[PDB]
Amino acid sequence: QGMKTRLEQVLERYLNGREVAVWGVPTRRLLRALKPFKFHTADRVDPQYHYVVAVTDDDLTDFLSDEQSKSFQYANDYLTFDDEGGELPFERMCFNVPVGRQTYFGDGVVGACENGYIKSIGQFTSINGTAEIHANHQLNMTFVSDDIQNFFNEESMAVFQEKLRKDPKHPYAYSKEPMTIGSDVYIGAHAFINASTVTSIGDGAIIGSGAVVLENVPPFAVVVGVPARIKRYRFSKEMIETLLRVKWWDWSIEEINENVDALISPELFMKKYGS
Amino acid sequence: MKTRLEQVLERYLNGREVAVWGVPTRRLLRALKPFKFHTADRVDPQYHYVVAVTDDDLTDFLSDEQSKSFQYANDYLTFDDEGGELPFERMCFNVPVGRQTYFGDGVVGACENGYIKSIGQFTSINGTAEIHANHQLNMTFVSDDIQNFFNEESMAVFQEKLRKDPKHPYAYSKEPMTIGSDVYIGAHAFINASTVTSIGDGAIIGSGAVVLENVPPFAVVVGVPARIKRYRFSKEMIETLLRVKWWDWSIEEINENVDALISPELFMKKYG
Amino acid sequence: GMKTRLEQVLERYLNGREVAVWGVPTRRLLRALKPFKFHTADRVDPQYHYVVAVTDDDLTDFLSDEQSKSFQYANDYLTFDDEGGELPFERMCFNVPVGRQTYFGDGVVGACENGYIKSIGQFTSINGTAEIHANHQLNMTFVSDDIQNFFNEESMAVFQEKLRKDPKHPYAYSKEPMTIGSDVYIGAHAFINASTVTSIGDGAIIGSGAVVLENVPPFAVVVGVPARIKRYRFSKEMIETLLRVKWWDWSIEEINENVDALISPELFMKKYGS
Ligand SMILES: CN[C@@H]1[C@@H](O)[C@@H](O[C@@H]2[C@@H](O)[C@H](O[C@H]3O[C@H](CN)CC[C@H]3N)[C@@H](N)C[C@H]2N)OC[C@]1(C)O
Ligand SMILES: CN[C@@H]1[C@@H](O)[C@@H](O[C@@H]2[C@@H](O)[C@H](O[C@H]3O[C@H](CN)CC[C@H]3N)[C@@H](N)C[C@H]2N)OC[C@]1(C)O
Ligand SMILES: CN[C@@H]1[C@@H](O)[C@@H](O[C@@H]2[C@@H](O)[C@H](O[C@H]3O[C@H](CN)CC[C@H]3N)[C@@H](N)C[C@H]2N)OC[C@]1(C)O
Ligand SMILES: [Cl-]
Ligand SMILES: [Mg+2]
Ligand SMILES: [Mg+2]
Repeated sequence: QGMKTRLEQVLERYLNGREVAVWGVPTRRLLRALKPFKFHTADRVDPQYHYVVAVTDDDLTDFLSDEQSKSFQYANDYLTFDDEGGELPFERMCFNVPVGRQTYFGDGVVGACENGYIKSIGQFTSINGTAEIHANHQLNMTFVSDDIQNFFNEESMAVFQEKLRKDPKHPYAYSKEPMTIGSDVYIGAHAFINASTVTSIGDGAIIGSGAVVLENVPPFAVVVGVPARIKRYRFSKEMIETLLRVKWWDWSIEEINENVDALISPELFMKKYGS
Repeated sequence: MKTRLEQVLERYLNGREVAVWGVPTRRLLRALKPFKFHTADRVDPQYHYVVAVTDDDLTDFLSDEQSKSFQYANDYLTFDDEGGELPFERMCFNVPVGRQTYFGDGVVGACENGYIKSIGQFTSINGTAEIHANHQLNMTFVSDDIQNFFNEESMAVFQEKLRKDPKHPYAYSKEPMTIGSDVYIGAHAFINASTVTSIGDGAIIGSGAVVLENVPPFAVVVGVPARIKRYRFSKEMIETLLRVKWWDWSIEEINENVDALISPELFMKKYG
Repeated sequence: GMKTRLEQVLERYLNGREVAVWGVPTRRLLRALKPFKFHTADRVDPQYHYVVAVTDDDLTDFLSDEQSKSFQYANDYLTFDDEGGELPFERMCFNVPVGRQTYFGDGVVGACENGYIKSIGQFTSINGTAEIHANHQLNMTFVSDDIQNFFNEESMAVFQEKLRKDPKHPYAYSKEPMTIGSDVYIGAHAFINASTVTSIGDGAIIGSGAVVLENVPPFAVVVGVPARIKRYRFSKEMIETLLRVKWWDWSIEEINENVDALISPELFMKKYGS
């Protein structure tokens, strides 16, 4: 019966006894998510009394164009409802998928979370909204269709599903681990990652615009092309091992600011933590 | 022409009232004009046919306790899903589309633009696939909307040269393309409507492929531009498949012969 | 504030009529319509009404309706949710000049709003799925941008200072916004990198799927990932003539008087080539 929306996860932490002020045309899905909370359609809004929910990105453009929005802080005081992959200051869940802090993605990757193709997405990871993650259909039967199964009776379905589960090429991502997407990852526009054949986008990996990723991407590799190939690595092997031990992406806010100089300068990072 | 929803209601509404689940639109109210309808409150499949307006509306309906007795297509549909699969052969802007065949808004647009002659049965097209034609490449300009400034005589001269162009700008002077049955087309794939007339039965078009020429039956093509990497089956089994046309079988026949559909070795034994 | 496409068109063509809204209104639309008299469309007449279709789907509904028969595009009707749609006059898109008969989709509107685009020329055709984005910084320990939401004032200043000095222009810092020329074509799923591109030359053709990482010369055709020059549309001498003549700045009268040279490059060179 429908898991927790991003908006509900935010309102549970930040509403703080205010009323939700809906900026835009309310939808069936929004009204259901708002049932636990006091809400009304927005007119004059004040962050002391109101939490502003823009329904669509279009409504958010309008809200942020309004003089009233000046005193509203992102996430703390306002959000967009139709933004399930939007970044948040806290770790959360997108369907059954853990998502780290300040990590964002778009509708294709939200769907991949819904489909079970993703195990988790790390911290401080930036995924262009047009990136896509999908699986392969079966390639070892007479047909390649999936929706033919809407015509299968109980006995036919059983035989079909049995064969799918034994296929070592993992059609529909069967019999494989869902993919882990690391921290400090960047994925470009129109990139594609194949969920039948990829289990790992390593920490720090960069996926170029338009890349077609068919196998795992090592940590801090930069991959480009159709099919994607490793073009370079962001850092030396010694610094990659250092990054994988330090895991700055799990630091507290205090520590991130404490060490902003090492985050900004790789040379300083190596002097401090490379031992 | 008739929307997907109107085709479905003509088949299955069976004298019920349409219960609109979500905010109604101009397009929806026009599609519902010959039918009785009301905004949904309490619904029951004996009295109501539920129309979720958007995909998000459908998510909310299918999460609701009231949806348990509603069967897909027989009792509910999404209005904004012109490319959605159906258990019967339908029309998409008077493009014939086979059973259990789905595609995204780009291919819906290609149907509306006249680029597609028909789409076969059991064909799976990822929602981000695109089908577009080329502009003219043999004039001083490549713009199309410059024509909004052409008077009647200039327009006629422009239109006549486009018609004579062997490279088929805007898919002029060529057949709209046939997309076969049991076809798979992956994400961000592109098919050029100026230069493609046939995606053969059984073809597989890889994610990101840019298809500039016809794809033979059961060819697997990948790359920019798309090249044949392999065929799915031997020449002998392709000939058998193109005769048998299992994609035209009844539901009874599909279940009767599920073993041949699961196992290509058994299909060849049985039919080849 | 900045004027929507609709507001600019109404200021030009409304001519004292009343706006007849066709479709479910939005908060964006109602704000744009505040200077004007408007009502929900019922019976409409282009002598009396200017029809605003809210969505593309609303427009399809309106144009299928018998009442639309005498309505002329732009002069009498428009789609609100079509900020990159073509117009017969030069307009602004989020304070970016856009030439006549030039269209583009929501990715390029976004790039206008983000400050990535200086101007877009006349008679330019950009597929709806084209994208224009910048690079993140590539010279620090992290590639994330939204880590900066955790930066205090001191940390943010140190971060912004390095970004400003980066010669590779992360987030399009310290570079000119890009000019997109006239009579340009940009295909489906094309990508143009705003960190490293300042010019798409007049006449350029960017093929579908192309990933454009550097300037595209005038009348060059580029394809692939990354994008490379496939061919030029015309000879060097004709390119030089086209850049002199600038037919894309001609009046409607000049376009029609010279349609033979616009259709035939040979005739263009005969009339304008030295
Ligand atoms: C669902 N809506 C999202 C939309 O909200 C927005 O998401 C932004 C994303 O574009 C930003 O980042 C992008 O744009 C920045 C300039 N604004 C420069 C850095 C770039 N990666 C992230 N920092 C925050 C997301 N909420 O753009 C992508 C999208 C998919 O349209
Ligand atoms: C208009 N909405 C459609 C949306 O309903 C959906 O369409 C699905 C399509 O993704 C499914 O298939 C896809 O996803 C499956 C797991 N859910 C695995 C197989 C894969 N091809 C088809 N079986 C049915 C369509 N109606 O995804 C594409 C879309 C364009 O967003
Ligand atoms: C915001 N809506 C726009 C939508 O209006 C439409 O835009 C068309 C564009 O596709 C047309 O052109 C395209 O389609 C033509 C057949 N219709 C063939 C030529 C091709 N470049 C331009 N001539 C006019 C724009 N308003 O398609 C793209 C879009 C992004 O969906
Ligand atoms: Cl936007
Ligand atoms: Mg038969
Ligand atoms: Mg004169």
